[PDB]
Amino acid sequence: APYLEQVARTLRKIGEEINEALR
Amino acid sequence: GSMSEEQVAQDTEEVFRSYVFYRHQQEQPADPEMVTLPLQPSSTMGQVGRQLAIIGDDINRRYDSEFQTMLQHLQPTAENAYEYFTKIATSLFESGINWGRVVALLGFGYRLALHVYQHGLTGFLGQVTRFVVDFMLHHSIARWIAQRGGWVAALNL
Repeated sequence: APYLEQVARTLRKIGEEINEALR
Repeated sequence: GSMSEEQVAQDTEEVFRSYVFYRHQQEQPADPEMVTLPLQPSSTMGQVGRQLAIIGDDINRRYDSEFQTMLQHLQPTAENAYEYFTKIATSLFESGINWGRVVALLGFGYRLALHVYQHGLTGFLGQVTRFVVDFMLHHSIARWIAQRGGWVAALNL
């Protein structure tokens, strides 16, 4: 439970950073 | 018309497997399956996977300690990996699809497969590959990708 949503939050943060790097 | 979602699913298998291989090498146990790719690594999708692993290197290294800690608590194994993968990926995409999130999913697949191998003693890369491909298929990501000209789009934003 709690760890799954924290992994998802971390991946969302990574996603935002990757979006910036790709642009 | 656009390329098919089926074509994108095939392409995704190549991008993911290439990404895993090249990501492991730049982070330099490798699961031996990682040196088996669907197609030659110099293929178009092989090159995209390689470039995406390169582009992400610095960002990934910045989240390593955090992610390692979180996976140590979750203890993914072959027995829970589909549940954990499904729940995490659904949460990643709840707000919508974008390229950064699609590439982040490849990174999650990498980390999940490597953890189940290194810590769970189980080679699970073919299974994680299917999770990634099938999730994209069933959550409209393959279609979203196809309508933007396929995976090459990610390198041309």
